[PDB]
Amino acid sequence: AVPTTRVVVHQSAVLKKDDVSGSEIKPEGDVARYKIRKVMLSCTLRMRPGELVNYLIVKCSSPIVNWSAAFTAPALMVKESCQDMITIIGKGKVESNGVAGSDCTKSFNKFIRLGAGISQTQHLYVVMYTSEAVKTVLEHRVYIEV
Amino acid sequence: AVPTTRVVVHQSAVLKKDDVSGSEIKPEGDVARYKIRKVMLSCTLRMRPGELVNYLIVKCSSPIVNWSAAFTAPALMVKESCQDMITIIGKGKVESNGVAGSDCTKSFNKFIRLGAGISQTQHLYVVMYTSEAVKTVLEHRVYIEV
Amino acid sequence: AVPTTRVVVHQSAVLKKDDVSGSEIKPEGDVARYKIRKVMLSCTLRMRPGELVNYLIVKCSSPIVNWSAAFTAPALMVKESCQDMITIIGKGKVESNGVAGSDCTKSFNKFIRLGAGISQTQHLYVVMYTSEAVKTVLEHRVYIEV
Amino acid sequence: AVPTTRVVVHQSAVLKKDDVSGSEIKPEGDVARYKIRKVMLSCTLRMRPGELVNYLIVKCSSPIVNWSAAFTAPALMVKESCQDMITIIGKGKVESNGVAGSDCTKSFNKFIRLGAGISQTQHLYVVMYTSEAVKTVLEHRVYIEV
Amino acid sequence: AVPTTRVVVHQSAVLKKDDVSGSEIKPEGDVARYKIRKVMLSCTLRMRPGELVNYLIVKCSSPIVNWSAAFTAPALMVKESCQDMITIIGKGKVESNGVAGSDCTKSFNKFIRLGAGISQTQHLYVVMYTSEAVKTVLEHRVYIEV
Amino acid sequence: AVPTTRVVVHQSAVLKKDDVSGSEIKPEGDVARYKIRKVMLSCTLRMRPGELVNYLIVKCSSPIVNWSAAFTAPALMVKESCQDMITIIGKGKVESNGVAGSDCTKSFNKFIRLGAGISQTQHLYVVMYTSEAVKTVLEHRVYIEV
Amino acid sequence: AVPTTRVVVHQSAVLKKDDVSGSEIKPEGDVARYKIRKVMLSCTLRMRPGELVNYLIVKCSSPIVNWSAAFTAPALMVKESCQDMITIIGKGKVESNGVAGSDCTKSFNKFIRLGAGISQTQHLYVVMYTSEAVKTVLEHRVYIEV
Amino acid sequence: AVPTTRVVVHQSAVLKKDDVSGSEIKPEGDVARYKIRKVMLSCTLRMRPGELVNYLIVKCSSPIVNWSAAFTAPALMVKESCQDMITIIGKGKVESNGVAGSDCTKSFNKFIRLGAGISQTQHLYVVMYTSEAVKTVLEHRVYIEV
Repeated sequence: AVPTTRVVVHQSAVLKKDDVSGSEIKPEGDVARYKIRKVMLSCTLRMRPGELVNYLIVKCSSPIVNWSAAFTAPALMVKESCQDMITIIGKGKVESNGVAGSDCTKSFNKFIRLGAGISQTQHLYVVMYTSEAVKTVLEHRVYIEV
Repeated sequence: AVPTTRVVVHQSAVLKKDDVSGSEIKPEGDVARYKIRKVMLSCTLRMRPGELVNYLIVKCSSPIVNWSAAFTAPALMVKESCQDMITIIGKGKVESNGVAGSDCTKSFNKFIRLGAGISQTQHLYVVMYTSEAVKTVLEHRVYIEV
Repeated sequence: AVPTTRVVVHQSAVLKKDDVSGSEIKPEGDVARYKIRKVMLSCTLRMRPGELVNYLIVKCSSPIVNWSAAFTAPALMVKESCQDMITIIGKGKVESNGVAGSDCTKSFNKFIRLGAGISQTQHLYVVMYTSEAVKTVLEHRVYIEV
Repeated sequence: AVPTTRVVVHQSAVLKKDDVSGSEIKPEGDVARYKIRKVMLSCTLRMRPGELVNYLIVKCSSPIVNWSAAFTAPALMVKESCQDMITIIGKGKVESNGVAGSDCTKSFNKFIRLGAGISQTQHLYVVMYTSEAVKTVLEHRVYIEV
Repeated sequence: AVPTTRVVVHQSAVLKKDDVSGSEIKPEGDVARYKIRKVMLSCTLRMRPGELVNYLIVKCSSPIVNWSAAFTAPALMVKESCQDMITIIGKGKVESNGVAGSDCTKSFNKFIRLGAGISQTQHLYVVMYTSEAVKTVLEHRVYIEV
Repeated sequence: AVPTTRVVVHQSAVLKKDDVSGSEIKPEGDVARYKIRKVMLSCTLRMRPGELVNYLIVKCSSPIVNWSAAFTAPALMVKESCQDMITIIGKGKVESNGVAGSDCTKSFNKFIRLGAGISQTQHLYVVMYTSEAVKTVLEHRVYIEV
Repeated sequence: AVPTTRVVVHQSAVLKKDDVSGSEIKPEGDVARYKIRKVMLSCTLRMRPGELVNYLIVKCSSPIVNWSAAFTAPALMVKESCQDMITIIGKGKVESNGVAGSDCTKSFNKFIRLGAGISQTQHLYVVMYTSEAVKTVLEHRVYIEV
Repeated sequence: AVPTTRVVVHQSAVLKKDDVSGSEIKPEGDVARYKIRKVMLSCTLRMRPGELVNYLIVKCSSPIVNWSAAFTAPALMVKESCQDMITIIGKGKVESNGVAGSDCTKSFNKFIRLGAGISQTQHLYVVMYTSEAVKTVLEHRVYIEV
């Protein structure tokens, strides 16, 4: 009975080799006071044809500026300093099984069902460690309550 | 007890690189007044060996002319302008893990079970975002009630 | 328990003889992300004293630009092209039983109870076919959930 | 579960003073093999401002050519020759309470719910006795099963 | 299981200003020995545009010749001399809200359901007091058991 | 509740002595997408007054061109090559007990009740082996669901 | 308790680019009067390293000579002419994700459990559309009742 | 109710071709007296694009120095000398389906749920047999009770 709206926000990010990098998935700012219930994210990263992109999808309050200081580099393990600060709700890994120099274009889709919502003060993040310079076009349809 | 007929319509489409492009799946026009209950679509796209084809299968009334204005480009997210206009019932993604310059020929099959039918005034669409020029030969066996 | 607000929007329209003409009833734009639950519309059309105003109140997604291409002229029948596109929830007819040249001022009121709401992506319309140039002052108190 | 379609057919008829005149309400001929379940007819007759239009809505097989030989003139009574031939399912009367010489434009609407359908071999008729030359624009949305 | 027949008898009567005037509704005489169960009468009186026609529908044995001596003039009250002689089963009133000198044509319809029949020895009457010279075309479909 | 239609198709066939000959019973082609539920066939063969006409009524998919290669000559036995291809649902035999040279005119009627319908892709056949040149006028009222 | 025998029949077929081609899976002919209950087929097609082999496994009576006239080319959709003639019981698709010019050797295995058997008059087919010249070595262990 | 802590320890190991090599997964030594309940390990081995890494995850007391003397070389089978000494709780295999000389970077993730804990005297090991020189960056989030 709550008035739901499924808004779509995209986020383009060209990121370097070992950069653990996170993007907040949230409505476009013109909707404040929301409450994210479901997220359908589909990030289609163009990447080098031998490497991998290990992604995590984490609910946390207190928005994280530095990413390497909260997630470990070669695969996204939540460090114990931000252990209970950061709650993992999504995982995954996109490996490029392609050719020598023809860069692949692989996508991960994930339909996260957030239990008891994520408000505008909390932050739903998608963080990723790649192994080459990738060209993520990460967009997401959030299912907010406003 | 309703008189069912499983008709087969094919649709060839050579489409360019970032073209979000949709085809209506429907009987051949000689059958008006139908009611699509099940669709078995099998699109065998010949495509470049590094790219992907992200497809959506959407039930909507009010036939969509412009596709980029209703679905986002790099993966098919239903924009909030056409949010409740367009109902997603099928998803998927076909990635080309092949060679440098030998173009692959990959197919997606999908047996959509449409709840409470899709009449001739509604429109069942299959829309797809590719990442290179693909040669889709999308055909489909619909299971109409006439 | 949902925070309700009853906002009032007016819409003045002087429309010609056989013009099937529709106005969207919606909040004033400063409230996006609403959900219309009840509408009390009261349109007081000043009209010529021999004619009639046949009105329909229709819930539809996909906002209709051309009105004659979706509703028939002499009384508002939903054409079969937009058959399941357009859902009728209100009807009525205001006839002018007056004098030779003294133009009457007659009003229709309608308290539509919209089942399961009408969001900001759907469009609640009031469409009307008149038979002379009328001077509708159609205002409406919507009962949105924001 | 039967595939329903709501088609709209209009019928313009300018008819003279005491002409008992009937129009078959049926789909447009391009749909044969139908089965009419519901009819929403709305006839907006422009008429002289002192007279009346007494209409009947009758289900009958065996399509009636001569109308005065089956219905009585000053109000539509089914004559005993066609007594069980013709089944009344709708009645009504539109009186013009207007001015001396300013012709009114009055409409009757009727949502007939036909029990157990009306097939294409039966004929649903709307017959009317007027008392002046009227300009009926009788249209109707039938709810056929094909 | 009784053999029913719905016969139609019309009765034209041009009657003067304050004439309380009654017509027997009955089959055409070629059917004796009937038993009237239902009557659908529809009298379309053309009348002067300021006056009224107050009608009563009365079951009585002993056919009434003089009408003013059994019903009062300005509205049809059954006088106490013929109090239990005359049983009222239908009432009504047709008022002419029209113009100065353009005579209206207004009709009353009444579907009387006679309890336990009216035989050919009883008399079902429709009596009316007008207030100007009217041009009643009173016809009726009776539902006799023969 | 399915819209039924009882259409009548006739088929004239003058066939020779030992010709096992079959006619498809089906609607006239203007109705595609049907579903035959009941068939009332009545074939009135004029025949020589000493011979017999042994007929079979068979439901089969895959329309049979050659008849002797599926049914045996002197009485219609379904050969084992088309054993499960052809399902017998009607039998019979019309013998001519007449005169030396006065050719009789004998008819067989059969009201086949097809279980779970026969669609337009299946074929209901009536096949017959005669013993002289007969003049069959085989007509049939099918009871299709369209 | 029925005497079962699991016989093995192989079928070598080198077939061209867009050839929809079908092989009957059946015992070797020395066993007539069988009843196929289970089939374990394993076809190891050597094929070009970019293409696909879309196969269908279909139970039908009336053995099909022409394959393109019953199945559509780019993916095996059963055409509506042979709609109820041909019953699909197995599907699948073998894609070659290999190298430029080193031809792969990929196999599909399928253990079809045929409900209520397939006799020697019916025909169990495996039909396949390839996209290059393939070298199928399709063999199958059928589980007949004789 | 036991005080849980999820600590993250990484272990980099560049290991040669047929080296069965094991790493103890354990907290960093500053936490003694722990009790490992859950382990989320994610090892992202960069490896040659034709080979495989077969890994085992084994709970054992008595820390193993020599690895080839407890696990067999070409796939990790627990030898019968250390049969009940070593308890397997995790398995898996990472194959490199890539290119000629472009080394892939593939990861295995495993969320081991250790029944009744693993204390600091026991040793949870992850052992792996590769087939080329790999560059494992094996890190792990253990879920200890201190």
